[PDB]
Amino acid sequence: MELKDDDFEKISELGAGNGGVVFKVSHKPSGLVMARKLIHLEIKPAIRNQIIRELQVLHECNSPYIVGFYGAFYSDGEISICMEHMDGGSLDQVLKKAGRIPEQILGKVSIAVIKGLTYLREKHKIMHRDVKPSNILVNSRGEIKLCDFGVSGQLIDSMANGTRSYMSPERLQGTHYSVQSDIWSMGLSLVEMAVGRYPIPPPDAKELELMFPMAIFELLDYIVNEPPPKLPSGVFSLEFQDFVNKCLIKNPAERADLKQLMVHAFIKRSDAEEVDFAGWLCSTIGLN
Amino acid sequence: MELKDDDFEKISELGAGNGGVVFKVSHKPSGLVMARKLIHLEIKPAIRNQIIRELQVLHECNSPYIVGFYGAFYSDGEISICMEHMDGGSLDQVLKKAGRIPEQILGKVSIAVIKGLTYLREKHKIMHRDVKPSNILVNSRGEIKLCDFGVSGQLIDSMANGTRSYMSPERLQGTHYSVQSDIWSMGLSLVEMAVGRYPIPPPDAKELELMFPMAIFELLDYIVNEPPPKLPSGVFSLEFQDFVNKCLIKNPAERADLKQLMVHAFIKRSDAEEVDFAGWLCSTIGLN
Ligand SMILES: Nc1ncnc2c1ncn2[C@@H]1O[C@H](COP(=O)(O)OP(=O)(O)OP(=O)(O)O)[C@@H](O)[C@H]1O
Ligand SMILES: Nc1ncnc2c1ncn2[C@@H]1O[C@H](COP(=O)(O)OP(=O)(O)OP(=O)(O)O)[C@@H](O)[C@H]1O
Ligand SMILES: O=C(NOCCO)c1cc(COCCO)c(F)c(F)c1Nc1ccc(I)cc1F
Ligand SMILES: O=C(NOCCO)c1cc(COCCO)c(F)c(F)c1Nc1ccc(I)cc1F
Ligand SMILES: [Mg+2]
Ligand SMILES: [Mg+2]
Repeated sequence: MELKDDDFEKISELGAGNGGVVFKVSHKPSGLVMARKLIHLEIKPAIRNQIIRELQVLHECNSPYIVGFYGAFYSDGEISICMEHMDGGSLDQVLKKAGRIPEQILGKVSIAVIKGLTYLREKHKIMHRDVKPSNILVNSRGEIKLCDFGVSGQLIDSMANGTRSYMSPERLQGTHYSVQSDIWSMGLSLVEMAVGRYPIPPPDAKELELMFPMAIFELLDYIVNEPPPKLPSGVFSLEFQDFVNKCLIKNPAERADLKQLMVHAFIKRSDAEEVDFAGWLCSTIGLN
Repeated sequence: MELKDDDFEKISELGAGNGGVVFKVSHKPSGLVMARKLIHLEIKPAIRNQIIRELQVLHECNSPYIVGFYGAFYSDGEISICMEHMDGGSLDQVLKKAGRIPEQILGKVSIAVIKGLTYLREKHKIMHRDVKPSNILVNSRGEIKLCDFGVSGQLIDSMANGTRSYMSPERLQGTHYSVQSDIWSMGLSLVEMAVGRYPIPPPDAKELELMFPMAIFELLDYIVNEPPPKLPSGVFSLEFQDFVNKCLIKNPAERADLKQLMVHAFIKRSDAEEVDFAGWLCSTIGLN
């Protein structure tokens, strides 16, 4: 059935970021609990209609590694995107509660990200464009899924316009970037989650012992002109270290792609491992 | 009297930016039309109360060059700042309608900015921190006034977190910036308004004849490492050119301060000039 503004009842606020709020809502005709994202854009009616039209391809984005979509519509000054409610929230929220995410859990995260990115590329011919811990959602069933990807060319354009960045060196410097940019973001996101803080500027000797704000030109100059961040040695396996190293190669053509990462030792190893992600999640965030 | 959420009725939406919406509202007990800015922050109750408390100093910020303040309060997830409604809107909106602002009008703009900044420094011991055309508001009485300055230390902190920047080279590179940073922003804002587009990267020969998007590392690298932008010669007086040159000196200690700019030839000249700013405004934006 068609979604409209009327038919929704607000339960609570799940969070907000830059240009969006997301509510936990009841869709009253169906009884279904959803996450309803509201994007406020001051744009002409014809552009707004193209955006809505282009979000309908989300009905066709069906994957265990992609957040379910129910519908998208416009109502007073706001574009609504209605999606599956993910009761574990995002990986940035889980990281705050966890302090630090176990390497084994990050093995399952990595698999799901690579698989979601692969699905988007293979089946929809698109890059994600916004990989970072807050765009990876989890639930009490142990599901790990991507949201907030570039499905709509016009919405990409209209959104265009930090104390931290997940954008690749090539994307920071110009228009010459593509699917490889997403690999860098994934790599950086994994280092942050492994280590328990945004990893740029690198943890010094003292910080590493103790666990185991930058101006924005300073930060972006670092990303482009300094060597990429790196997992600590000792605390993480050489497979994981090599995995994030291959994600964080500055030249995007020598950086590993999804095809290579899918057969990387670390993935093979994680693929094999018996991990109770669902139980880990619930304990750390207090679901059950 | 005290302002509360109840007592307000929404008339229309004046605009929105990064972290705020502003509505044209009727305060029903008084009959007064106001601009009510809503800032949504996910912050603990004790911080939120410090913010509200620190915004009360706006009751004490009374100046012909500062947007009037009526009150600030918190209600469901939102900090409200209620201010004087400026029926001419901001200088970014007027620039869109005008294409380009006459040098004589920019003389009056400059005077009002310098005087507002001086008032804030002299009487309140604060820097503005966010000078740019959208934070300079105008009205049909010919008034030009500053809003959106750093009155609250805690709100500054809580807000911390572009395809364009008005931030000085020193502020882009670190913590070593202060009131001089505002002078750079003013200078850059005046060049944008004079010329009719954000002036970085400089207009080439062909663009200048014809009137008379950058990656964000590219843009900020330009601001820090390349020579400052400059007014075209020919179309603008040497006084104006020298004025913006003195604002846009990269070293903030040799950059002119407010004291010097107040006695700069351009100001003396503009101070003397008979300009119908109110009539110019209304014609260009269609008020009367
Ligand atoms: N489908 C969902 N289910 C559960 N929680 C969600 C869902 N979508 C979003 N959220 C929560 O809402 C928050 C805000 O989402 P939003 O995408 O607007 O901002 P963001 O992604 O954190 O950051 P930014 O806007 O800066 O990119 C997310 O951090 C996430 O915690
Ligand atoms: N007191 C006011 N009277 C009339 N219009 C206003 C007033 N305050 C704000 N506005 C309008 O509301 C718009 C949005 O304000 P806001 O400060 O939220 O964003 P901004 O200043 O444009 O940009 P940003 O948030 O990116 O700094 C402004 O451009 C201005 O046009
Ligand atoms: O919301 C989005 N970004 O979040 C920024 C805080 O609003 C978003 C952005 C774009 C365009 O920008 C692409 C990145 O440059 C887009 F096309 C979307 F479809 C988006 N949303 C979205 C996508 C898939 C699902 I399943 C659920 C969603 F909500
Ligand atoms: O709103 C503000 N910024 O705008 C960004 C879109 O929300 C704003 C920000 C700060 C803190 O940040 C300082 C700059 O770094 C502050 F202290 C304010 F009082 C603000 N508002 C404000 C100030 C004076 C008047 I008169 C009316 C106002 F609305
Ligand atoms: Mg998001
Ligand atoms: Mg503003």
